[PDB]
Amino acid sequence: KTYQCQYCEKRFADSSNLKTHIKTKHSKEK
Ligand SMILES: [Zn+2]
Repeated sequence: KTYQCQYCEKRFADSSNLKTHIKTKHSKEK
């Protein structure tokens, strides 16, 4: 129905939001 992350516990509304999320919060801890 919805998509979620596997690194942290955040949710997204499409697999587009998620696609960016990762290099926002999981950008090599920087
Ligand atoms: Zn995450």
